[PDB]
Amino acid sequence: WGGFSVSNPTIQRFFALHYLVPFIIAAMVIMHLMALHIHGSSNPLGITGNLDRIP
Amino acid sequence: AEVTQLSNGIVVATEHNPSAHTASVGVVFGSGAANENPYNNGVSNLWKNIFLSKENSAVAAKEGLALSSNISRDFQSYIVSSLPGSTDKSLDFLNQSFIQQKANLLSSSNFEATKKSVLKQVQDFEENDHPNRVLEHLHSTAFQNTPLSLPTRGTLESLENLVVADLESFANNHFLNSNAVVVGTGNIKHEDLVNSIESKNLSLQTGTKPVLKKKAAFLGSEVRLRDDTLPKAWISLAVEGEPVNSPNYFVAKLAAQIFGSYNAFEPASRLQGIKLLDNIQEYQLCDNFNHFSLSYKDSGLWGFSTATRNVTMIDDLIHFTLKQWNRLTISVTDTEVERAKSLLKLQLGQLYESGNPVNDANLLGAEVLIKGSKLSLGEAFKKIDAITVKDVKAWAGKRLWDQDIAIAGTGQIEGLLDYMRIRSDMSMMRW
Repeated sequence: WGGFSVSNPTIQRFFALHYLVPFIIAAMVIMHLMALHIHGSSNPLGITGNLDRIP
Repeated sequence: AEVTQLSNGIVVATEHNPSAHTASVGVVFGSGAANENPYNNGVSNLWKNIFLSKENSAVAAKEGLALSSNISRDFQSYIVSSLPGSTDKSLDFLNQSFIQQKANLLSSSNFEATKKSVLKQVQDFEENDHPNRVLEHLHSTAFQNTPLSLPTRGTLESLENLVVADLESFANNHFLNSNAVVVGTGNIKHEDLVNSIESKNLSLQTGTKPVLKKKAAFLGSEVRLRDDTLPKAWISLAVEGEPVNSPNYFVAKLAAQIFGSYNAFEPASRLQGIKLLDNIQEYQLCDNFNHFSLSYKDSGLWGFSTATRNVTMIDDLIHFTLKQWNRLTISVTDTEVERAKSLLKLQLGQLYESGNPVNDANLLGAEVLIKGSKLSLGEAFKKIDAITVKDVKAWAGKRLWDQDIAIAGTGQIEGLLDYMRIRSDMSMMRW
């Protein structure tokens, strides 16, 4: 809280954090895409897709 | 030089070469694999092997004669070679064995044995001759559902069902006086050849060849015959080209001479003045390539063929070669045109002056069967020397810039990209 209840210290620090977390999200999306690029995506048939691929 | 007469329904064309040591006579018909249908494909291939059967060749050998035969898409020929003093001996053999008395050749125990051997030649071709079977599938997919798509050797299913009555049907419709040219090349004289046909009363049937319904039509498509057990990748790629009698016949041949051929293992082929070699030698994209310009009666093909072992960089090989074709439309130097002029004249001069009378007979009969006469080599050199840079740009703009293509390939072709990715490379957004 920064005090005894929800007050001026709380609102001012919540805006500083609302600015920061989106840039952390952008960093975890890259880690998300890096782990996908290992084996590639899946398909609705649930079987291997190595026999037919398109760019 | 060459002389052509029409004494009757048959036409006599000659090419006297007094400084030769052999002579050849024969007959060339204006029909080929383009005058068949899917169900009798390969009949004209069976007729060639009957002419070259053991019994037929034994009679000719005892007289000092050699037999030759060739089957193309628009023509087929039957030639007899002999020494210069035995021309009338070859005309008699051709008459008594091919023009008339064709039933003894078509006898049983001779048709069966010949058919069994041709089935073996076709099976071996379809399993071992990868560069040539890819070029045959290029015709099959570029002219699908059309006369110009049938292979010149037939298929295993047409031949396996061919029967005793199928070969006699074909010769009735196509071996006629109006469809034939009698050709004499080497150490022979025009007057001596015409005076021999007029004495022996040589004559074929007096019908007329059937008229097809469809015509040749190019269609952008692709066929892929993947085979991971093969060690290489063979690919053919072409656009629609020029037929014979086209005004742009020598421009399309000069355009193919600009990129030429290449052999990675020949030291002198790596020093050629082709800018494409600068992009493909750093990482060894291919083993060999060659550019062609095929011309038929109705249409033609213009492209190239490759064989490579760099299976992971096939896209670079296709991408770089098509970007060089883009320069014909927009920016091609004067030096490139002048260099290709000198190499095309040398290439044509070798083809028409090989010194083999059998080769000249095939070229002479095929030309007369279409154009009615034959263009002189000196006249062709004048037309080649008159081509300009503006002619190349105009031709490539209408035939190459942003046009559909036909693709065929076999082997390890997993790295060959989709049609639209390759198709989009035929122009460029920068110009």
